Amino acid sequence: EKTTTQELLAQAEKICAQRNVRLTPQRLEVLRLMSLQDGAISAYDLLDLLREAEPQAKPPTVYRALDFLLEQGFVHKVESTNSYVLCHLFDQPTHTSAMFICDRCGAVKEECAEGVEDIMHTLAAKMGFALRHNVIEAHGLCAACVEVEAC
Amino acid sequence: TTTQELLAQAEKICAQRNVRLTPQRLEVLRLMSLQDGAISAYDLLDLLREAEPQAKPPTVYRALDFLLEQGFVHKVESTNSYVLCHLFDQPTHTSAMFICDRCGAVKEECAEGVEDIMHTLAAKMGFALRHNVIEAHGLCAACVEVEAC
Amino acid sequence: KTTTQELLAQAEKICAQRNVRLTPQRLEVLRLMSLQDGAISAYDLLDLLREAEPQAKPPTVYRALDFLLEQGFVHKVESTNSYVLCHLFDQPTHTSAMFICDRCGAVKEECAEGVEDIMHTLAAKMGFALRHNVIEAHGLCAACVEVEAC
Amino acid sequence: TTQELLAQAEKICAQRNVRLTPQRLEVLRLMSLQDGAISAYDLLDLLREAEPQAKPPTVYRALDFLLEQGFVHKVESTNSYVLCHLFDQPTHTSAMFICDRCGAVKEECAEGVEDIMHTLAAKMGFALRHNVIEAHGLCAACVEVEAC
DNA sequence: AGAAGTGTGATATTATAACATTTCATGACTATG
DNA sequence: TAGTCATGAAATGTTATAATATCACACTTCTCA
Ligand SMILES: [Zn+2]
Ligand SMILES: [Zn+2]
Ligand SMILES: [Zn+2]
Ligand SMILES: [Zn+2]
Ligand SMILES: [Zn+2]
Ligand SMILES: [Zn+2]
Ligand SMILES: [Zn+2]
Ligand SMILES: [Zn+2]
Repeated sequence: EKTTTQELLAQAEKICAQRNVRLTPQRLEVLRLMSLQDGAISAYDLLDLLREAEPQAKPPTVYRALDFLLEQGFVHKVESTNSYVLCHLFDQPTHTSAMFICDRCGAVKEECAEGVEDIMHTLAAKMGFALRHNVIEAHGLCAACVEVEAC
Repeated sequence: TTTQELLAQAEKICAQRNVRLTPQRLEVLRLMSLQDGAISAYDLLDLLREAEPQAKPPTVYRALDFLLEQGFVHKVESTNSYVLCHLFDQPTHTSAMFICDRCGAVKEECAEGVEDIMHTLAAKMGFALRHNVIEAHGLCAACVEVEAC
Repeated sequence: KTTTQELLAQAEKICAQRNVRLTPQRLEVLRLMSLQDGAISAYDLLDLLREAEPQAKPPTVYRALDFLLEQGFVHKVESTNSYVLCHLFDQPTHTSAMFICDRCGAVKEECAEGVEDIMHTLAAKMGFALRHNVIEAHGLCAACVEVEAC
Repeated sequence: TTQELLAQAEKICAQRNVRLTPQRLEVLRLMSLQDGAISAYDLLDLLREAEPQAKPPTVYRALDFLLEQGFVHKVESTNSYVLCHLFDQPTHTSAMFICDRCGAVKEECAEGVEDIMHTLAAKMGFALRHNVIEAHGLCAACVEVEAC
C-alpha cells in the first residue's frame, strides 16, 4: 500500500531536519496545498490558494517555495504544461519517473521506469552524450476519462 | 549550402501538399536551420527583424505554428524553445530529444523501446496515451570534451 | 533649462509629492514621449525604447504607458490608437480637445471647459454618471492647409 | 421593428445610387437585432451562421459601406460599431454615452460641443472634417444597481 | 559580520487575444461608343 | 474591351494583454564568530 499524502508530509519535515534545511511555515503551507491537489497545479493557481491564508502573498513567495521544494525532491515541474506536482516517491532514494497527464481532467500519475532510464542511457552512450536528467511526460486520457467517452 | 538544400527540400514538400511556404515562413526556416539547435521564439524574432524590421511576436509565432503543423520543427518543452526536425517528410512521429544545456544543440533520435515501455505502462493502468514527450538534458560530445579540459 | 529637462523635473517633483515611483524605465519612456512632435503608437514607442533598453518587449511599453496614464502625464488618442504627452501636468484631471491632422499626423491639445459643462448637463438629464470624455477632431492642420493650397 | 429599417435602408440606397447587397443587408440586419454596440469579430461570428465562409475582410468591407452611408457609427474608444439612432436626418455628429459596466451605448446630439469645436479649429488654421465625441461612465440603470 | 528568508514593487519572458488591412485571383455589372 | 466594383480566401499587419517567472531592494532573523 503506497505512502499516504499525510505520511509524505511527515517524511518531508524529518528529511529537512536530517539535512540542515529549513522547512518554513510558508514552504510547509505550499507543500500541503499541493498535496491536496488531485494532480498538477500552476504557480498562479497555487498563489491564489496561498492567498486565502496569507493574503499578502505575491508570486515571489510561491516561486521561492517551489524552488526549495524542487531542490529538495518533494515537487516535480511538469514541463509540457507549466505546472507543478507533489512527488509521491521521495520516501525512497532519488529516482527517475514518468508523468502521465490527462488533458481533460488534468490528473497525473507518477510512475517509476527503470527500463526508460536505461534505454535513454543506451541512446546517450552511442552518441557522446553525457545524460544528466530525463523528462518523460505522457499525454492522453486517464481511466476515468476513458469511461466518460464510453457513453 | 546544407541550408539551401534543406530549404529547397521544404519548398518541394510544401509544393506536394497544397500548402504555402511564404517568404516569411521560408525566412524563419532559414534562420532556424542556420542555428545550431534550440532557440527561443523572441531570440528568433530578433533575428527575423534583420530581414523584416516590422516583425512582431505574432509574426514569429504564426510562422512557428505553420512550421510545427508541417513536420519541420519541434517544440522543446523543457526549455521554451524550438529546433529543426532532423528528417522532414515523415508523418507525426515521437522522437527522443537530447538537449545540451551548455550550447543548445539537439540530437533527435528514435526511441522505440521507450514508446513500448510507456505503451505497456499506460495499458496496465487505464491510460490511453496520445503522445510522449521525451527530452534529455546533459551535454553533447563536444561540450563533454570542453568541460573535462 | 531645456524643455525636456524642465519637464522631467516637474514630473519627478509631482511623483514625489504623490508617494509614487518614477523609475528609470518610466523616466525613459516619458523622455521619449516629450521628444515627439505629437502622437506615437505604442509599438513605434517600443522601437525607440529598445535603443536604450534592447530587452524591452510589449508588456514593457504597456506598463509604462499605464503608469504615465494613471498619473496625468500622457493621453490616449482613442481614434488613432496612439499616445501623446499632456501639454500641462499642472492641472488635475481635465477634459481636453484633441485636434488630429490626418496628413502630417500631428495632434494639438486644447481646453474647452464649455464642453465639460455641456456633456455634464447632457449626462445629468439622463441618469448617466460621467467619468471621462473622449473629444477628438479630425482634419488638416494649418501647415497641411498651406501645402494643400499649392 | 427590425424589418422596418431594412426596407427603409433599401429606399435610401435607391436614392443614392449605391448597391446594398445581401452581404451588406445581412450585416445591417444583424446590427439591428443587436440592442447595443458590437465588435467586428463578434459580428463576424453572427454572420458565419448565415454564411459560414465569411472572414474578417467580409465584415469590414460591409462595415465600411454602412459607415460611409449613414447607417452605423464607430465607437472609437471601444473599437465597436453601433447602429444609428435614426438615419433620415442629415449626416450628423453623434455623441455616444457608453456604460463601462453593462456596455449600453446611448446616442445623443451635442451641437453645443460641435459648435465649440468648430470655433477652436477656426482660431487655429484647422480644417475640421469630423468630430469624435464619446463619454464613459455608468448608465442610469447601473447607478441604481451600485446604490445597493 | 554573515548566510538564509521574507515583503513589496517593479520588471522580465513566453504566448495569445483582439482588431484591421493587404494581396491577389476572379467573377460581376457598366463606361463609352 | 476595358473599367470600377464586389467577393473569396490566405496571410499579414497592428494593438493589447494573458500567463509564467525573476530581479532588486529593504528589512529581518537566526547563526557564526
Ligand atoms: Zn518523484
Ligand atoms: Zn482523466
Ligand atoms: Zn522530428
Ligand atoms: Zn553542447
Ligand atoms: Zn492634458
Ligand atoms: Zn498637418
Ligand atoms: Zn446617428
Ligand atoms: Zn449600464
